[PDB]
Amino acid sequence: QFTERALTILTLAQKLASDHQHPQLQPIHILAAFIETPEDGSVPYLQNLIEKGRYDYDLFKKVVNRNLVRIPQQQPAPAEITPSYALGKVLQDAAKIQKQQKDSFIAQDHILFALFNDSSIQQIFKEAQVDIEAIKQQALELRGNTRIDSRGADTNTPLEYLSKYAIDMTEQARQGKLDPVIGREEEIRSTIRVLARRIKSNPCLIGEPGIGKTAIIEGVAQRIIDDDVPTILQGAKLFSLDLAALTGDFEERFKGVLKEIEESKTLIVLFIDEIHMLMGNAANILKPALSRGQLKVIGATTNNEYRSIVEKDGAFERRFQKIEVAEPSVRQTVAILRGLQPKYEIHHGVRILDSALVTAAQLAKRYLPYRRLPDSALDLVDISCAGVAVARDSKPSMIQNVVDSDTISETAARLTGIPVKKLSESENEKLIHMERDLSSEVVGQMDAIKAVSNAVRLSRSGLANPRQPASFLFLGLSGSGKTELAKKVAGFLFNDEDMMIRVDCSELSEKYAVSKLLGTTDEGGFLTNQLQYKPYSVLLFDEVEKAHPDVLTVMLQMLDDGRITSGQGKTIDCSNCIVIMTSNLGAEFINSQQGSKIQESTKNLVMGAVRQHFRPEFLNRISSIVIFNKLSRKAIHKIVDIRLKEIEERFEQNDKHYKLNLTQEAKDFLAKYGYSDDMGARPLNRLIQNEILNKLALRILKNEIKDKETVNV
Amino acid sequence: QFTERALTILTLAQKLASDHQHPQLQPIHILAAFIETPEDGSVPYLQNLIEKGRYDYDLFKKVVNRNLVRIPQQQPAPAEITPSYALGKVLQDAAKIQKQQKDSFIAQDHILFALFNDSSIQQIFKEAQVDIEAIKQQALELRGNTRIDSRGADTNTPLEYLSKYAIDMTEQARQGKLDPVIGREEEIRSTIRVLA
Amino acid sequence: KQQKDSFIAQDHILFALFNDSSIQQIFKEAQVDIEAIKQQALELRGNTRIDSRGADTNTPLEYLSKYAIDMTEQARQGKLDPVIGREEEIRSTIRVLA
Amino acid sequence: DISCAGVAVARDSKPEELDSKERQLQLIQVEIKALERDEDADSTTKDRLKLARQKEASLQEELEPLRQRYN
Ligand SMILES: Nc1ncnc2c1ncn2[C@@H]1O[C@H](COP(=O)(O)OP(=O)(O)OP(=O)(O)O)[C@@H](O)[C@H]1O
Ligand SMILES: Nc1ncnc2c1ncn2[C@@H]1O[C@H](COP(=O)(O)OP(=O)(O)OP(=O)(O)O)[C@@H](O)[C@H]1O
Repeated sequence: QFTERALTILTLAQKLASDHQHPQLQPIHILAAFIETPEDGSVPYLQNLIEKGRYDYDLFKKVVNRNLVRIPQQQPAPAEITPSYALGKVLQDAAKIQKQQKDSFIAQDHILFALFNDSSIQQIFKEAQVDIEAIKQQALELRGNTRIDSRGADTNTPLEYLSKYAIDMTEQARQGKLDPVIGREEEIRSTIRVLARRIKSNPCLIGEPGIGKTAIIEGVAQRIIDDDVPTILQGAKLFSLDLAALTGDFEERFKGVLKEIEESKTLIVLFIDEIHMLMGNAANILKPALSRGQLKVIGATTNNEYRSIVEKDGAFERRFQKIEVAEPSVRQTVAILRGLQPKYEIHHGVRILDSALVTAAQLAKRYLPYRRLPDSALDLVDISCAGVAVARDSKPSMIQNVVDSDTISETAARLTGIPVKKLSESENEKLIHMERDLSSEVVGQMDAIKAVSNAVRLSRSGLANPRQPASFLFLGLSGSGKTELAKKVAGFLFNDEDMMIRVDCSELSEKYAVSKLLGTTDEGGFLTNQLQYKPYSVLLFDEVEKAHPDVLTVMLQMLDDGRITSGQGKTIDCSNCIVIMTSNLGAEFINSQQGSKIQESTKNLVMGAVRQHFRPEFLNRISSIVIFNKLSRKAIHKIVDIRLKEIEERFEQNDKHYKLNLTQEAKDFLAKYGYSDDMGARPLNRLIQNEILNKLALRILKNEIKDKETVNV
Repeated sequence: QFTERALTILTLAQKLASDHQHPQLQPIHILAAFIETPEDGSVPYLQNLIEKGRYDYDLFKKVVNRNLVRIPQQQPAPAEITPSYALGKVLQDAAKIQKQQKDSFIAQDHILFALFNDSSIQQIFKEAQVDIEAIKQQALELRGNTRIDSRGADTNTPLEYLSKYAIDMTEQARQGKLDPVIGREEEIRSTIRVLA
Repeated sequence: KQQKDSFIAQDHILFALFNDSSIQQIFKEAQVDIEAIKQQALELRGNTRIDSRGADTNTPLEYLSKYAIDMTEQARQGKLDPVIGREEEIRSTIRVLA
Repeated sequence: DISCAGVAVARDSKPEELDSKERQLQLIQVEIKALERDEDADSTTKDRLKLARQKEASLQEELEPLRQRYN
């Protein structure tokens, strides 16, 4: 039976016979119904079955221009009020070729197919078109199996189906639309390598989003239109799915392409983005036909996405090769950064200095966890582009070239902040002065600090395995810098308080591999999240001495490789991560520091304890273990003052401008009552406000303090 | 007042009769002025309500200048000097469909519309402008919402009811109709930034 | 084509037989030309019977297709690969049917 | 088959070694471009432009003769 778009074809010739008020349904109505507009946009028109197959229709278009208009006048009601079986035998008569394309019901050409019998101007110059086979011929010769039922423009587009969802950038290549690619070359060649196998030509590309996985396809196709596509491969061209709404459940449409491209004679390729569809319920789609062994197909993913369906399946695996896409090098970035460098600055009507370009690639490489310098650099760039180009655009211009700095800096400032660190000194002088920097926090443990400052350089220069943590287990008490130190650490290192990340073993006696994010069975993402939020980071564990067989055993991986697996299966870099461990074990021996005990002696004395509490392997990834020992007034009162230093931070700083007085006795009193042997004046610290702030807040309440009015005890 | 878009053609139609310096403004003139070239950038060719309504202009592209070259030549000042109320009515006559099709000003269809009598090949073989037959037909095809207000853009379904689902505030902007938000450019700082 | 087929089956030959295979006379035993065959070919196969094989659908049948498929003919068609070495292995698998 | 590919790959198109040379060619040739584009005392024509033009002259030779094996 007819297509609904044949009905829509019918609609037009009728709508013609409606608007142009033809009193009956005649042979020649359906050409205007056929022709969309003078375009070949109708499968009947020019690229059509007709012109190329046997004779040009544009002629029989050019002439029927009148035939359309030679219809007589009507009055309002009667126009085309009849089905006109003279024409309307095609209601039955069109059933000729409907199935013979291996189909269901009648189509545009196919109703027309019976029209060469029915609808035609068969005359001295016979206007009847492609004659015996030629229609059916060209019905097959153009697409063919051109329609099924009612769905999609009846003999849509110049050809048939696909081309709606068929997307080819070899065009855009040969159209120049495509970005040149870099450095995925033999990677492509490996993808290319995928392609020869009678067993599996079908790749899958594992790796981070935004890495270029689709942009990969460029060079794929680019080298294809370069005819770096090899012999077998040359015949194919670019095609890949642009996921269409099915518009009940129309995957038949998406089934449509399948044999279509299958019939299409290997002229193209199939690439598939990411969800290679696992529906929660459509399940096998194309999969068996996909499993047939024709139908070249490309996969791409990152780990867990790959881990989604195929782990069930394995047939994808059975039907594919998975191929990791390595996050490209910074210079891979830097290089292909320059690729659209001219572009985006011209996109943004500006100029660039590679100075920034590398600089972001330098800097930003660390600082966007989620997105990828494989893009984010550029993403910074467009970002870098605009606002300054905006500072050009409506008015805020002479700056056209990207500044190095602000384009990173200000944007980094836009991105995060505290440029001054991110501004100049990179990787290095921080180190030399790190200790003397860190010497701020609490004196003593300086060696450890040095060792830290050492180990962080062990953490650098890649001498120590660039895949490996920085392994730090600390001894002391509350107040002692397991208490503290991390605060400085990333604040020094990552310039943050929160790259420091809190973990308590007391929480974890048994199963926390459960809440580590186990394999979903209810989402334990925390640890993962902790990095998955925060990749360049500092890892504080608490009660580490009580670390239980569970938590410690992943500590091993944490100890290992500078990488962290998940329960969902993702592994996650620990290398750029810093690990921090509360250990109070030798608290005895720590307490013995009353004797100001020979450290190593008491360390050795301690060691056995910790040596007991931990298998060596643990101990033997540990990059150091140190006490946080006895405190000197020298230390103390300064450390005291340290908070006293920063009192202002909101107060005299971001609020009050309060002009500070302290009596040294009080400054000592601080130590005096306040310093706790075991816990320090860290308890008094909590107290401080009481004896300090409220004491002032009192005056604040009073107003005996006006700004700078200050009286203390 | 006439539609600018219409008047854009109209004065260009006055310009049309000026280039060959026609003696008079007469029905078959703007049949050339309606069309820069067959591009739907000139709608009167294909996108015209007639090619879809009645008379396709493809080969009917042929005859328009054929007349305006065969007009008796004139000199500059008498060119576009006259409405020639035979044509000069189209000024007013364009206001006839604005009622049947429900419009207010005089638009590209209307300037076109009025012409539907003699602007043509009117003969035994008449390649011409049907009177109500092409437009009221296809002035719904085109558009369907003829009213464009006192100030408006192309009056032929600009994006298919683009102003009937989304207000333009740049109206009210250009119209100055909303209290400009404040401390908001740093937001905008994002926006424009967000854009490019 | 209206039987929606690449090949011409035993319903299709009879389909043409609807004229000279008939008694079309004063008392007409014709053969129903279009109406009855089609929808009863909509009963019996469909496009489902593309064609290109041996032929099987006599009496109550004309199915064993779609999911039903065989590679034996395909092997006689040489559609597939000569195996090795699982012979006596197959000898078992074979002898299982016994 | 993968080997059969890898050969064909090489055999499929220009022998990796050829395209490897094609590759490294493409590497700096675009790099050297952007360098002098701006007024610089450091990244300008001084350093890498001289570096590349020799570095490009290093492996440029074998290509067409080793392509002449295909000829
Ligand atoms: N090698 C490359 N050559 C050219 N452009 C690239 C390259 N890598 C990335 N891009 C650019 O990155 C943008 C999109 O990145 P892309 O989507 O390819 O990353 P992705 O890992 O493929 O994420 P997706 O899942 O969408 O494929 C495009 O503008 C593209 O031009
Ligand atoms: N090494 C140190 N570096 C910086 N501040 C220190 C240090 N030692 C003591 N302090 C003081 O202690 C304050 C912070 O104490 P902190 O929050 O680190 O204790 P904690 O985090 O509760 O850990 P714990 O329970 O093991 O003591 C600082 O503001 C400072 O005044």
